[PDB]
Amino acid sequence: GAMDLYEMSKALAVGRSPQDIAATSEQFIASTFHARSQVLLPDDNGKLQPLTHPQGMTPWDDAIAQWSFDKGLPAGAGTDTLPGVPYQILPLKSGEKTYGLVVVEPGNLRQLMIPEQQRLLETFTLLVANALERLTKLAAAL
Amino acid sequence: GAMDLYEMSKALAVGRSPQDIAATSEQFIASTFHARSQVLLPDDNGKLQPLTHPQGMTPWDDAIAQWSFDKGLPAGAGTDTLPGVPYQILPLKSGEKTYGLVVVEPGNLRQLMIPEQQRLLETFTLLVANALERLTKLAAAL
Repeated sequence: GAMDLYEMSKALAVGRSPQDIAATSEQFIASTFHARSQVLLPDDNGKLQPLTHPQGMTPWDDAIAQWSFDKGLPAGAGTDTLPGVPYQILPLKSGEKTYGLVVVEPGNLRQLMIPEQQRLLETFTLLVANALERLTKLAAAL
Repeated sequence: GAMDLYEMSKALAVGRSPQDIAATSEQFIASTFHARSQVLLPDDNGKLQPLTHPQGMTPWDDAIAQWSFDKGLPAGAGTDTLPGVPYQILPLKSGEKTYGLVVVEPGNLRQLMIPEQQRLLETFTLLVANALERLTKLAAAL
């Protein structure tokens, strides 16, 4: 919806931990895009977590997810890497830096892949990345 | 343009000071929205600076700008406060917190006030606010 980005922005603004941000991002991306989603965040070694998938989502390839994060490039539907899977693997990027990934598995892939929807989803991932960037840089400072 | 938000996001990501962010924001808002713009930032006392206007912009009311910042509400064209002026005064807000303002004076006010353009401009102000929030919170931490 028209107001969802603004509403998510308010919810992200008060997130206090990466988990808060991940939960908020999943809530909003799941409702606005009629999808199940999972945010993956790098650990101390730059390895994405969780390695498990939630009930209701199709398992994705963990190594291709790691590739997406490492290269800051999308994979899955809409790309030439795993073009046939029923989900998207999207980097959460601010500038050239990737702070995490979101895996998005829509109830209706043709609906998610409508270009206007893709452009909206890109804006959502930017706002999520900004929140992750803020929390990571603040934690490091402190 | 379609790609301007993403491009501004990349430029904001590498901003190192509020002045960097202000300059970037003015560059992009001015080009994407065919407008002149000025970002105003609070000083130590929460008073907006600069108090002067650049060549090429109509002078705005400094106290109404301060009102907009203090209340986190827009003024100028499109609002019931100074509805007749040829510019907008927009808070740069992340969540409930306002980090600054942007004054936007378009070459063609009817074009700027097209609702789709307003919705795009709102997204721009969100990204700018996020950058200001990041820099302010980091400076405070350090």
